[PDB]
Amino acid sequence: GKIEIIVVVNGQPTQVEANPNQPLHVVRTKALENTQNVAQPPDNWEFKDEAGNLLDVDKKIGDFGFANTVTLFLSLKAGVAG
Amino acid sequence: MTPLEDVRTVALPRDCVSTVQAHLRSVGQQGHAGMALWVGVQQDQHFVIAETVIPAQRHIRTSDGVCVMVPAEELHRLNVWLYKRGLTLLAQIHSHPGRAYHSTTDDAYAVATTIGCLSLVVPNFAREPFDLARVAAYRLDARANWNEVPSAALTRMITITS
Ligand SMILES: [Zn+2]
Repeated sequence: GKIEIIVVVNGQPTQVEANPNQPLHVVRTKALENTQNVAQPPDNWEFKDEAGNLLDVDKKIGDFGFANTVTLFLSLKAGVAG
Repeated sequence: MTPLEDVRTVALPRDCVSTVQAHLRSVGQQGHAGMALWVGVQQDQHFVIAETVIPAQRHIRTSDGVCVMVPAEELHRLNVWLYKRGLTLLAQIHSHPGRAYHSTTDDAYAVATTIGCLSLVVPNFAREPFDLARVAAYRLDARANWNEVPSAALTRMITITS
């Protein structure tokens, strides 16, 4: 009952295997580690689906109604320089 | 495969320097910092910069100065765009009102988030022509620290072509 999620971070995909009872934040941590995206910590990133909706990171993966071949975009909440 | 961390040489088109300079100079005329991004294709230990992106951005006055902020909607747009185009984000570039360095804010909120990415800081609102020996450059390590790349190492790394 594992679910395959392609997570895209700065344009780079990583496939993360997920179980239905895992919150989405579990996949966030894994995708950032897999893609070496470290300059801001995991809580500073958020998920959007292909339709562009912001996803609740605390919701269980099985509750979204993903199809087996889902792509999600994981992007920063904010970028600042000065 | 070869991580971005292991890039040793970078091809930087002069046109991509010009696009950065024009943006930084333009907003600098209003006393504001600007931000630009270099994207391209990684060829293992070489990186070819293909384009400059000027992200949608806002300019806000802080207690000790000015900052440039990129909103969430634009960071999402950039992610999707890089994915569709098969491009990689190598570098961010921003300007300072005076001397160039990486501030504590710069250290904490970078857009170029991958181990091995570069963050270049252009002094004096980019008033003078861009010069790799005069910028302050930093590279992100595996423990999320932005460490200075000395000028001599930066010029060995990056070659500007025409
Ligand atoms: Zn700065």
